[PDB]
Parts: sequence; structure tokens; C-alpha cells
Amino acid sequence: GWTGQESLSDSDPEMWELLQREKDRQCRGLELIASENFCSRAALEALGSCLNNKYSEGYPGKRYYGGAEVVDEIELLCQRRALEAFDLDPAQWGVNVQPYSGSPANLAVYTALLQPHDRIMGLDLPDGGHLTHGYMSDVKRISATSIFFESMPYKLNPKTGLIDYNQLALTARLFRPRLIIAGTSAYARLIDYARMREVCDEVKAHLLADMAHISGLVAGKVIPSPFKHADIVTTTTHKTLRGARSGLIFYRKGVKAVDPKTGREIPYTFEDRINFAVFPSLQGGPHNHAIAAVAVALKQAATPMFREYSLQVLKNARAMADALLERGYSLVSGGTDNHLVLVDLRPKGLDGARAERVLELVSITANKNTCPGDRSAITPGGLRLGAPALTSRQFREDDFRRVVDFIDEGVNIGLEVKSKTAKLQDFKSFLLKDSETSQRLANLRQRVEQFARAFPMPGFDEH
Amino acid sequence: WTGQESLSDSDPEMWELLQREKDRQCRGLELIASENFCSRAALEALGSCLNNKYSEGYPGKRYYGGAEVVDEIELLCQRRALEAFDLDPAQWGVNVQPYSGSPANLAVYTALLQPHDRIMGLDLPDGGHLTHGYMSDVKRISATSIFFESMPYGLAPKTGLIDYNQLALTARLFRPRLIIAGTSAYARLIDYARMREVCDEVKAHLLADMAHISGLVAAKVIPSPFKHADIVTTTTHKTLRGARSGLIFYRKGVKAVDPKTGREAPYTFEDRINFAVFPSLQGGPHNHAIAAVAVALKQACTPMFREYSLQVLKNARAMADALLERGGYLVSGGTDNHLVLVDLRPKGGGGARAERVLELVSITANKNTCPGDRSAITPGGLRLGAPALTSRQFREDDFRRVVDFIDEGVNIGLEVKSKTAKLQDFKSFLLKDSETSQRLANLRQRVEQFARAFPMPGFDEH
Ligand SMILES: CC1(C)[C@@H](OC(=O)CCC(=O)O)CC[C@@]2(C)[C@@H]1CC[C@]1(C)[C@@H]2C(=O)C=C2[C@@H]3C[C@@](C)(C(=O)O)CC[C@]3(C)CC[C@]21C
Ligand SMILES: CC1(C)[C@@H](OC(=O)CCC(=O)O)CC[C@@]2(C)[C@@H]1CC[C@]1(C)[C@@H]2C(=O)C=C2[C@@H]3C[C@@](C)(C(=O)O)CC[C@]3(C)CC[C@]21C
Repeated sequence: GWTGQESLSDSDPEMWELLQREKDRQCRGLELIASENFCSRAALEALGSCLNNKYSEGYPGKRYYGGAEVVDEIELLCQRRALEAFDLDPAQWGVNVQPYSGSPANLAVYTALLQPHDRIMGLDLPDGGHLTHGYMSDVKRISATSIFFESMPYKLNPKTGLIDYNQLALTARLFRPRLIIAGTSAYARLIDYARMREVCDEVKAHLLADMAHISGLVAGKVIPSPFKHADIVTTTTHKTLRGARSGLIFYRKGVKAVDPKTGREIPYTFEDRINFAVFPSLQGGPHNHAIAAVAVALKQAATPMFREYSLQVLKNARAMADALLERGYSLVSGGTDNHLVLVDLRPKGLDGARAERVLELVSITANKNTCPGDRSAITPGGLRLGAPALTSRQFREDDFRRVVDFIDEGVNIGLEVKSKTAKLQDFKSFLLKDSETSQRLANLRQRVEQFARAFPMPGFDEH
Repeated sequence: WTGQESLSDSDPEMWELLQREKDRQCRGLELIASENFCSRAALEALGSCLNNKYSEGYPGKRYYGGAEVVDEIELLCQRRALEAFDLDPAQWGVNVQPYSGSPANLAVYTALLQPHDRIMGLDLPDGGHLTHGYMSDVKRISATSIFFESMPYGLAPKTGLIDYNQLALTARLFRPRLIIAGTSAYARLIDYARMREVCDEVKAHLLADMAHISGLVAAKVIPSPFKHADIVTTTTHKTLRGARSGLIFYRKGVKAVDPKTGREAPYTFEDRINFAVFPSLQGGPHNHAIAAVAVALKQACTPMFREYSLQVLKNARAMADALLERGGYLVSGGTDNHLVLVDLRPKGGGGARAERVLELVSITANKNTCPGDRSAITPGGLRLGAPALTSRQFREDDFRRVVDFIDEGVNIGLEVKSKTAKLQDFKSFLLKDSETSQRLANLRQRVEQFARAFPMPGFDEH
């Protein structure tokens, strides 16, 4: 008779088989999705805890709901570990740990700082921006950021460091936006630019750094911090931070600067505004399980171990980069200085959508990527590859050297099938039905999986 | 570093806190209609490798590879949801991605309205929850009141019951595009068939946020909004006893035709609601939450859980009866659902004194505005629910001692309230006075050991 202390294995075999298939697919796969990581077991033990059951609407100091005695201390702990993880000064920075995920963390900042229809700029979606930074199609508002607010994108300058900081400054003086976002998905270069904070300081905009993709790197000081230049920072606690899926908003606090007469030094106004956008306005009850798992990860990230990881992540990225040039690929202007690598595949003779589907069938998971020349729409000429997921499975430069030989056999199987096919589902069908290709893919799949299965995997053994 | 080390080993500080929260839960009595203790099965999924998987999109329409397995978990959760409530796949869909309750609501508004379009959500004191629409007399509070234009409630004051009259009058005036049949603190059924007239009148949309009653409806004990409503939202916690997540149910397929028009006239909810959740508001789904949600929906699609929902109402009824024979007055006269809103006005006790006393006694219920009320920091009534304790196998008898335990709370309160000045001066006197602090510790021990023996869902030690 139902106790609810039963195991998932006993009460829901259907779900336990599926957890187990997912676990096998991760262990046997080569995961190159720049935004994927494998979460620590420690973190998942918190994530899947009794903190699920506690409603704690409000914030630590006094948050009136009730018993929150212990969760208050978890939230403060998470706060302290957050500010420790990236460089201290609690005198000069605050943090909100309650955002449900990344998109909520951004919509919170917009909501706290701007009025509906206020003007926002971010790197356009195709040029490697996030959806939540704003995106309108020809005839549709697509991001909620573009619906509740007025978004104009700053494009990428095809071949250079790409982020046209020029065209930005030109258009940000014509558009008079009250917040500009500095953050990217598909970009191999450094930003979180002190020059964003000039373009901003100029036209009286707020600088928001969305560092979700590089947060681990920043956490580790293996790349330079947006927290010197930017006044608001948002991140996810997964990706390069390697925690559970949650979000963070960091904001400046205390006295901003001093000005005419004896002074009366002007105070920052973010803290209370961002905390009101998060709890009363947008979110109900925080997910205390996520907050705890986030706390576990942030401590992991404030350690010798995590600095070694993030250095290995850059060297692994460079390795995979150097390796692809060696066989003459083309990387979106140059190479990389971060966690990922954008391959241009038009000069090697294949698009992204074919390359992605071929690698998919050999247990290599990357994403197709629009290259500056946005024909776009599921047939872009690039491929986005990242090192963090595998670097967490103890891969080194030789391991990525070999990952790239497997991608090579993939690209090469593609070209071949691209020479007997009618572009669309006549390609995708041909990979299923053709006895010669179906076999050549199985053989490559089996080599990847044997290669993949041998490396350790964070998490539990079986789920 | 492997990332396979146990949390005990790698973070004792966090492991101690998980463990103190575990102590705290199994210890006390939880009567908050919005709270419940999650199954081990469900938590096993919540804390799985599904946390590791990005699957932006919907099953079949993904933007990444390597979703073969997550597709099936999402569809399973879909199916378990339509089955859980009973619901014909021809005539209903579900979206299982919402991160929580507030997102599920904002997603419906975003899919169905333009910014500044008009929303009638039962006001905060008359039922409530922020996400229905709430401005103070100085400022917009809920983001629903910022991005959309919200006009409050319609209840016959004192008479807890829903003014189906002045609503219909004002829904003919204010001309709102969507009305929210749903409640935080309301012990009665919402006439959904009469909402569907008020709404079919105004050419409005009917939304039910059935967060606290979600279990009951699947369980077929209460009448489902899913006969009258077009859109239904819920959290997967509370009454459903699952992980913190959110669901959005919506009608699909044909809506009948006029004689000559032929027969073409299909629902347009699905694509719009799904597009408001993925490109529009949310990034990647929390596949771990979806999995955990799926566990709970089955745990619940079953014989076992129809006798949870049957015991929940009768547990509620029992509590209701045993406060009419003592505790105070019954805002509504009684209950017909998972909770009772007792008035402490005719008992001469605020809602905020009575809440904070039971807190120090490890019983957590809710402060609740009642129609005879002042709007200051404290004043109102008391909101009780059967889902939490009903989960630790409590029956009607459990719910006579729990009520006698609350009586000792009410009664040490009244005593405190006759030797103290304001609330500030009241809640001081509970902490300071050696005579009262010991009288309270002795009641805390009686409720503690009444529950602490009882079984609780979860991992024993987190
Ligand atoms: C008077 C005001 C309008 C005002 O008062 C200020 O805060 C002034 C501060 C300032 O000057 O900035 C602004 C917000 C607020 C303080 C109150 C309204 C009532 C609460 C208290 C407001 C709040 O924030 C949070 C909630 C929550 C909603 C609830 C019941 C749920 O929805 O479940 C969960 C519990 C909780 C906390 C109680 C009820 C309200 C709606
Ligand atoms: C408008 C939509 C939502 C929609 O397309 C349309 O509706 C167009 C209108 C029409 O069809 O007419 C669906 C397909 C899509 C083309 C675009 C924009 C969103 C991207 C581009 C979609 C896509 O395929 C792949 C991703 C990826 C996710 C991301 C950011 C990551 O997760 O890191 C990695 C980079 C990348 C490429 C950026 C953003 C999206 C989600």
C-alpha cells in the first residue's frame, strides 16, 4: 500500500528504462554541443532532494511564507558561493539565485529596469545572438523580448573579430536603446567589452552581460571577466559552470559615483528593482532543489580542480581548432579564444543540416550554424562544436585530435551522399535506405561508441 | 575529479542542510493547500542525467540531434497528462515544458493576447495569486498587470461565493479578452458552465488555473473544468504531489460550423500556445522535471490515487466539521474541495497572529483575506488543506487531533493578544516570555511526535 518511499525502478519501470536509455546515449556519444555539460552526482543529489517540497516565496532576510528556517540559509549559502565563484566584493555586488533558467533571468532584468516598449539591442540571432536578446522575422515578433520590448539587433561584420563594434556605435546613437546586451551562443572570440560599456555610457544605456556560454571560463579567471565593465550580469548555472539548470542575475550595489557640489554620492538602484521583478512580478515560488544543486556546483567552480578543467577546456578547444585547419576546414574568422569553434563547411563542399544529421547517426551531436551570408533556415553553411561536455569526461588534446578524425569521416560520408541526392528528405531518406551508406554509418557509429564508452562520465552509473 | 563523488563526501556543509530540511519536514504538520511531499520515484527522475540534455523545440520538431530518448519522455508525459485527467487526444493537447506555475500562465496570455489586452482575474484578496493580475493603488505588481491590463474579482462579500452576476455586468463593460476561473484561497467549485456563458457572451477566453485542485480533477472526484473551459493551466506540485513544473492544456480540432459555411472552423490554440512557450518565452526545457512530472501523473492516473482524491475531500470535510464544532467561522459556510478558509474575525484573532503561532509549533497553514477584513500588514482569516498530511496516510480521525492542536495555537494566541499591543509587540512576546515560550515548546512536542512517527515520502535522509 502506497508509501512513496518506493524506488523508480520498482514503481515506474517504463520511466526507469527511459532514464537508462538516455544514460547509455550520453556515455556512448560524442557530445560537442557547446552549451551541453554533464552535471556532477553531488549536484544531482541536491536537485533530486526534499527541497522540491518547500514553498519559500520571498528572499532570505524576511520572506514571509513560514517554516523557511533552513532554506533561507541554503539561499544565503548559494549567494555567498556565487559572489566567491566570480570575484567577491559583496560591498560592490549582489546576486539573485531564484531565476528558473536563463530566459527567465533575462526577462527579469528587462522587466526590472525597462518599461514595456523600451528599446533593447543584442547581437542578431543568425550572427550568434540568443533568442531572449530579441528576434523579429520579416512578418513575426518571435522572442517575447521583441513583443514586450522594442529590440534592434547589432549584426556581425563578415571576416574580422565579427562583432562590428563600429556599426553598433553608429546605430546605438540613432536608436537610443536603454539597455544593450553583451552575450553570444555562436562566437569563438572575447567580448564582455569595456567598449560595450563606452557605447552604453555614451547613449545612457545599461550594459547587461549574458555570459551563459563562457561563465565557467570567467568563474575560473582563464578569460577576462565582464564584471569589470558590465553593471548587470546574467548566466545559466549549467553549460561551462556544469551545475543543474537554473539562472543567476548579478547587479552592482552601494554608491555608483559622486557629482556636483559637496557630492551626495549617487546610489545604485538595481538590487531592489531586480529582486522585485524576480519574485513578485514574474516568478512564484523558487525551486529550492535547483538553488541547492546550484550551490554545490558554484563551490566545485571555486576550486583548483575547476581552474584545471577550464584551462583544459580552452586547450581542448584550440586542439580541435588546430586539428581542423590541419585538414583545411575554415573557422569563422580564424580559430578561437574560448570554449567553442565555428566551422565553415561551404569551402569544403557541405552545409550544416547534412553534416549535423550525418554526425547524429554516428553518435556525434553538434548543431548547424548560420555563417555570415544568412540564406539560413535549416541549411546554413556552418557547424558549431564545443569542448566542455567531453573535457568533463577527462578528454585531452589527443582525444579531441581523434574526435576530429571521426568528424572527418562524417563530413566525407556527407559529400559522397550529397553526390547522389536531391538536397532535402531525398538526402535524409538515402542515409536510412541505401545498404552501402547505412553500413558505412554503422561501422563509424560503432567506433565512436567504443571510443566514447571508455571515458568516465559525471553523474550516477545507471540514470 | 570524476563528478561521481557523493554529496556527503564533496560538500558536507550542503549535505547537513539537506538533512536539517529533511528533519524539519518529517517533524511538523503541513496544512498549506500549496505544498506536499514528493515521491522517491519522482525525485529519482528530477535528479537524473536528463538534467544534462538540451532539447529546444517539441518532439518531432527539435533544433538539435540526440533527442531520440527525450522525445519519448516528453510524449509519455503528454499521454500520462491527457489520461490523468481523462481527455480525448482528438479534442485536447498539453504542453509539458513550462518551468513552473507563473510561466504556464504568462505563456497563455502571450499566446492568446496582445500587450495591454484586457484580463479579468479574480482579485488577490477575493481568491488571488499574483499571476492573475495585481496592481496596488500606487503600482503594477504582477508582470501580468505590466504587459497586460487587468481588472479584479467579483465575489458577494461575506458570502464566499462567486458573483456570477456583477462579473457578467463588468465583463460586458471592461470587455476583457480572457477571464481566469482559478483560485488560491477558495473552498468552493467555480461554475465553469456559467463562466463559459459570461465568456461566450463577451467573446472572451476561459482559463482555469486549477493549481490546488489538479489532483482532484484527474481523480474524477470533482467536476473537471475540461467540459466548459477552452484552456487549463496547473503546477505539477501541491494536490498532484509531483516535482515543481507546470502544464498547459488546450482544445484542438473542429469547433462546429454554421449551416452553409460547410464544416471548416478549427481551433487555433495549439500552435500559438506551443510557440509562446518555446521560441517566445522559454529556452531549453528541464527534461528532468518533465520526467519527474511523468512519474507523478501515472502515480495518480491509478486506482490508488482516486482513493487519495476521495480521502482528500473527506479529510477536508472532516477538518471543516471539526472547526464548526470549535475553531471559528467558515468563510463560505463549509468546503466542497481540498481546503477550508476558516474566519478568526468572530473568534477575535487576526490571520497573521494565528499563522505565526502555529509556525513556532511546526504547523504551517496560510493567512487569507476574508470579506470582513481591514487591509493592513496582518488582517484576515485562515486557509487549511488536506493534500499535505493526507500524503502521510492521515484519515478523518487524524484531522480531529490536528484541529485540537490548532485550537491550542488559536487559544495561546488569544491569551498573548490580551497582554501585548500591536503585531510587532505580539510576535516579540512569543520569543521573549519564558512562561509562553515553554507553554509553546510543550505543544510543539505534542504535534511533533504526533506526526514524526508517521511515514513521509522521499529518500529518508534528503
Ligand atoms: C501592500 C502590497 C501591495 C505592497 O507592499 C510592499 O511590499 C511595499 C514595499 C515597497 O515599498 O516596495 C507591494 C507588494 C506586497 C508586499 C503587498 C500586497 C500583498 C503581498 C504581501 C505583496 C507581496 O509582495 C507579495 C505577496 C505574496 C502573494 C502570495 C499570497 C501568493 O501569491 O501566493 C504569497 C505570499 C505573499 C508574500 C503575500 C501577499 C502579497 C501579494
Ligand atoms: C524563429 C525560429 C525559432 C524558428 O524559425 C522560424 O519560425 C522562422 C520563421 C519561418 O519559419 O518562416 C524555428 C527555427 C529557428 C531557425 C528560429 C530561431 C531560433 C533558432 C535559430 C532555430 C533553430 O533552428 C536553431 C537555434 C539554435 C539554438 C542555440 C541558440 C542554442 O541553444 O545555443 C544555438 C544556435 C541556434 C542556431 C540559434 C537559435 C535557434 C533556436
